[PDB]
Amino acid sequence: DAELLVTVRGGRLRGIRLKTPGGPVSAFLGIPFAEPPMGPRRFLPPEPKQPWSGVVDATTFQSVCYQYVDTLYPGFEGTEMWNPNRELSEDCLYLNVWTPYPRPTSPTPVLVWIYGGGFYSGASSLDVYDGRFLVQAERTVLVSMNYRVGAFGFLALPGSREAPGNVGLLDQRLALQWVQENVAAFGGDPTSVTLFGESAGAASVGMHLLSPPSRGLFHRAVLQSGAPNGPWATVGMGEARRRATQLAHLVGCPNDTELVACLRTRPAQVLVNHEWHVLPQESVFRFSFVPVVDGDFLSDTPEALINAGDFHGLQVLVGVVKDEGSYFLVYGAPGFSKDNESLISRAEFLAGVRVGVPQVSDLAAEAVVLHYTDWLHPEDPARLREALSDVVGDHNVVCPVAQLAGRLAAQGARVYAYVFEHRASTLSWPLWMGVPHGYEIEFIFGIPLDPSRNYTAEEKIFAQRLMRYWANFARTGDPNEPRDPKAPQWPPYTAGAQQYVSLDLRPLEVRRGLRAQACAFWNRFLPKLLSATDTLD
Amino acid sequence: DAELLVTVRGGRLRGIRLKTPGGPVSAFLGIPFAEPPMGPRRFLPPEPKQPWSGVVDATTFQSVCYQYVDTLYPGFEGTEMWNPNRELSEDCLYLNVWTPYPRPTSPTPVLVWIYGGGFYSGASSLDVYDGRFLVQAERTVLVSMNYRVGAFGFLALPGSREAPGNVGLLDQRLALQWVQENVAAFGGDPTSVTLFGESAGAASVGMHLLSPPSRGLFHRAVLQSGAPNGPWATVGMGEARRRATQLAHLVGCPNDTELVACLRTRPAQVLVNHEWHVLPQESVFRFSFVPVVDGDFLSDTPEALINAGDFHGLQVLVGVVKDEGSYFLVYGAPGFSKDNESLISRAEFLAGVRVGVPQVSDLAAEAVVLHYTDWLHPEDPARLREALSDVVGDHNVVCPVAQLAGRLAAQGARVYAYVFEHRASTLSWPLWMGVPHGYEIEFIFGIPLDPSRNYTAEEKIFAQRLMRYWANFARTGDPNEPRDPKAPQWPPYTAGAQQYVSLDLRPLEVRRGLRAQACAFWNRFLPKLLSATDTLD
Amino acid sequence: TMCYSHTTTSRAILTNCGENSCYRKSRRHPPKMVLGRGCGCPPGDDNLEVKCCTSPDKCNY
Amino acid sequence: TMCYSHTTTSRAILTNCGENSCYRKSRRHPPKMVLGRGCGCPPGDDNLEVKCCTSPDKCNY
Ligand SMILES: *[C@@H]1O[C@H](CO)[C@@H](O)[C@H](O)[C@H]1NC(C)=O
Ligand SMILES: *[C@@H]1O[C@H](CO)[C@@H](O)[C@H](O)[C@H]1NC(C)=O
Ligand SMILES: [Cl-]
Ligand SMILES: [Cl-]
Ligand SMILES: [Cl-]
Ligand SMILES: [Cl-]
Ligand SMILES: [Cl-]
Ligand SMILES: [Cl-]
Ligand SMILES: [Cl-]
Ligand SMILES: [Cl-]
Ligand SMILES: [Cl-]
Ligand SMILES: [Cl-]
Ligand SMILES: [Cl-]
Ligand SMILES: [Cl-]
Ligand SMILES: [Cl-]
Ligand SMILES: [Cl-]
Ligand SMILES: [Cl-]
Ligand SMILES: [Cl-]
Ligand SMILES: [Cl-]
Ligand SMILES: [Cl-]
Ligand SMILES: [Cl-]
Ligand SMILES: [Cl-]
Ligand SMILES: [Cl-]
Ligand SMILES: [Cl-]
Repeated sequence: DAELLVTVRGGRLRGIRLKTPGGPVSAFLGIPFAEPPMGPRRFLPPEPKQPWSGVVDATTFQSVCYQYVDTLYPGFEGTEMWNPNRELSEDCLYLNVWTPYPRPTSPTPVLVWIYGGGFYSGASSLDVYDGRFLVQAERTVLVSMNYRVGAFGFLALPGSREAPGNVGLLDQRLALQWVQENVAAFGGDPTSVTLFGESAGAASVGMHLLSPPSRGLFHRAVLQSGAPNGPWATVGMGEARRRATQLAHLVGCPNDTELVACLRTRPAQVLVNHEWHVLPQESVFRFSFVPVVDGDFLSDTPEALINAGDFHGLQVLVGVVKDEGSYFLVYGAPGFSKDNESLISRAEFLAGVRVGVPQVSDLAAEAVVLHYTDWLHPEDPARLREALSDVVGDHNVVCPVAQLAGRLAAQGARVYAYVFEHRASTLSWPLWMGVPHGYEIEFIFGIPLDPSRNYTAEEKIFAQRLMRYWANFARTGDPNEPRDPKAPQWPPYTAGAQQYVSLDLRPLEVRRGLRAQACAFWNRFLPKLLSATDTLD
Repeated sequence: DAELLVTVRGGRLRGIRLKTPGGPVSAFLGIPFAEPPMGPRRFLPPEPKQPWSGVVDATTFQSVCYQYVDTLYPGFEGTEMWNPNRELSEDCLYLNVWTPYPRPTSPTPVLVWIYGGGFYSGASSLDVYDGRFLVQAERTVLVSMNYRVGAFGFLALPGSREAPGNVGLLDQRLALQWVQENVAAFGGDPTSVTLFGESAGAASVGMHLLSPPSRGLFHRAVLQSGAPNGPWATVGMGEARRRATQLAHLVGCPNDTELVACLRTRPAQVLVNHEWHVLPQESVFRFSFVPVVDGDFLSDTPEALINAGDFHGLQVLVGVVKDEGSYFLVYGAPGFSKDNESLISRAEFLAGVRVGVPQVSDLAAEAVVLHYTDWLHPEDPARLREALSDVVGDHNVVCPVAQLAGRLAAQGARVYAYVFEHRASTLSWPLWMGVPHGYEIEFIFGIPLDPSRNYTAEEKIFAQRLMRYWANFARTGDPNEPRDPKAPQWPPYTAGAQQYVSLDLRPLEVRRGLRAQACAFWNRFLPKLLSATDTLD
Repeated sequence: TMCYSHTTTSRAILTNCGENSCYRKSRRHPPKMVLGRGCGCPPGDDNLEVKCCTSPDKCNY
Repeated sequence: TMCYSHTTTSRAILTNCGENSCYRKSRRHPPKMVLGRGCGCPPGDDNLEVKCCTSPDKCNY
């Protein structure tokens, strides 16, 4: 007790003590930071929570933002694990603060977590996002918020005052402002705030980097397995109103005002029911409602900004898992299921390329096939398994991240890059998938420390070691111990040398080139090709 | 003496005894096999030499076919070495026979050599083509002929009776017929005749394979560093008359009859003077007068025939040197000379691609650059040296040969493939060039055995070993000793497994894949691209 | 037959379809997201794919 | 100056150009085949490139 009571600009809160092997932590869960975006407020940017009388109960996570529930594999941990765990509500804008015990004296550095989930799903309450071990082990303040997803967060009628778009990102910002204002109340230091996210979470982080109104809300950024310049991460204005209007028609609607008005009368579930129809189609790793390049939140396309931007005085941590593309293949690519080894024919391969690489000329797929085929072993199913897992991996993640990493480093920032290549012993996906998208998190958050879970000894160490890396970055903008020999040094990623480290149970190992040959195809050459195939219509 | 006298269908000959370390050999040099293609016979297919009274002196090589003399590097062995050594004449259709001493009793297998020289140059009299060591060491009959080159051999006005084209190949055929008729006179067995050539020489061999009127003139084929389906090896009918007419206009000429009539009045040297003008331009590894796809000698394009052809009952030996493209780069590519290390800038590289890969869309060069660039080291001069040496190498040689090799094997033939990767200690080209085009020959012909030359001990063995390989193939259609353990086995090249051996001072080593990834670009993908870039005009 | 049952916004749960069939609604094209499961055989469409079954039991998985 | 001298169909040979200049005729574009060398400075053309020199001696190499 004693310090479960805390007062913030808005009012009083009552927290809860979470138990860790190492010792206790103070958690404050479900703090209202916005006026619930309901009724007329649906699709509208968030308004700051008005102050309350009384003491708000913050001993438990508040409802998850209204989202689609992934049911592909009924009763399967690997998918169910990211499914909503609290009740589902539009009234969902609440955040959470973890802080050491006893509350630190001098202000300590703050980590802010933005979850991913393709911009259509996610929750701060997910078991794998428990902040208790990270805070206890590296004594820092941990904050995570819920932000609106799916249509409720990103449906946009560009230029509209009733549905501006990007409001899910706006939710993230409101919370970051809340942090400037209130984190000192927990021993948090608003002058040292680091952003870290995963996937869509990472792509968000990357957008706060590129949106000036947010630049003064944080000082450091960590992007894990994602980036704003990913092909799935942003949609154009033309495209966005196409999708919103499709959804409207699908739901019986009905002038942008009367369109959105009508839209606001429909039950939340009716909207989610029709979410997946509005997708341009024939694709894996694509989502209906994502951030728009409206000229507002982002003034140009993430790529355009990254190129012009000056980044001096910034430190960024970027990384990916070893097999990014693997699990997405079970959502379409012919011959792929989790319930066998997905040993595809040369013919399922050629068909999958069209899936894993949406709307792209015929000549373009040839070019992919040209690159990802081992011409010594063109028919080897196992080889064609990994190949398509790389096509999807590199196109959607490893090459957008590596581009970014190089553009930042080259333009003022100090960058550190990693490849996470260790498969959880508890992993519940098939072995062919290797180290899949999103399975470095449980380690970063030190979940292996939880004794009621079945991780190995070396692994419990691994997470510790890793948490140190993250903590050292947030404090200093440099992951490797302030001064530690004979420990291998994690050098900064640069545009030329291109150095990164491989996080696994072995000590740090330094590699050069983040899929450097593959990315030259995706980044340099492919766009020169599409430019031409398009002026061939 | 004793057996330097020999009589052939045409008349009597007097040969000469050549000395070898191992012992003597009988040579018969400069045997007329055609009526000299002069005056009205210029550009016309060869007529069989009419029989003579008396005894023809065959103790010395007859004049080299009228050709251009390569003077790039005055006083430089490496180029001068392939220059004409006998006087230069149109009256040049003579052949040479080497035979063991004493003349074998039972009929022995015959090797026939067709020299290369881009179809614009060459001579059977070149020091490096001395047949004495091969005949002495493996007791077989060796025959080589001169064939017309440049315009005198290949200028074509398709459909013309006065200049049909392909007559240089016709010269080769006449000689092969001469061999059926007369080789028994030397202990030669007309039922066992193997063709072996190099470069254009190899490309010829490959055309006798695809020209039915020649199929009954030989039983085995060895193609070294060349192939009929090379981009430089054949020209179309439209193109050919373009070049012949350009040459005509250039020389003041003037109806195909009066065109060729006039053409026939010009001195030989006036014709050679203007040979290199008629080239479409901006290219290395391209030549003005080469075989035409006229529908006559070849009924379709070498590629078309190779694909349809049935090849059961055939044995072929195919190979290349380790660095095919290297020396050609000094004939244009910016930054390349033999007198330094040709460490090019990234910018000379990009410019060279346009040279080493003639008339090809912009998007196409990008695609080359995409493949041949190490994106870990895009500016490394040494790396860009080899890269462009491979671009030229693979495009012009290694991929046309490897395609052929795979198509043959797959369609009835038994194929054996090699990579020659040993640099002559006597080599006179710079070290950056490695093992360059045409420098396996001196070894095949066992020239290192010549004691007045400065080869090492291991090398003298190498040639011996190699000559055995060739001899074993000619006799049996299989290079490795009839029955020899524990000697590594040279397996047949097949379309799938793609096995080859690496001929060097080490024992046979078996590799899979003849530049398999590069060739998939050149053979599979590039043509799909050019198909599209062309329907973009 | 004991079959899976849920909506767009709910976890999968077992249910007694008993007499008659089960269905598995999903996105016809990639991504083939599962949109629901229950008792019966409902029409599909351009975007909706419905897979029906009766025998295997929890077959609409 | 002692310079190189030859034609399309002959080996290169040294010669006394002495008073005045030397030339090196070649194919302007790749392949840049050398077409001749001798004394003087002769016109070139679209296809013919002529490089002139006087000082170095055997400079038309
Ligand atoms: C794996 O299972 C899926 C669905 O049952 C199917 O698409 C595929 O044929 C299977 N792969 C095999 C049997 O190799
Ligand atoms: C090599 O020599 C040639 C001709 O002198 C020239 O093109 C090139 O600049 C030289 N390379 C160097 C100096 O690196
Ligand atoms: Cl608990
Ligand atoms: Cl109060
Ligand atoms: Cl749960
Ligand atoms: Cl737009
Ligand atoms: Cl730029
Ligand atoms: Cl797309
Ligand atoms: Cl294919
Ligand atoms: Cl410690
Ligand atoms: Cl700092
Ligand atoms: Cl490496
Ligand atoms: Cl790579
Ligand atoms: Cl001699
Ligand atoms: Cl007589
Ligand atoms: Cl000589
Ligand atoms: Cl034609
Ligand atoms: Cl075919
Ligand atoms: Cl060409
Ligand atoms: Cl470039
Ligand atoms: Cl022996
Ligand atoms: Cl036989
Ligand atoms: Cl190998
Ligand atoms: Cl290769």
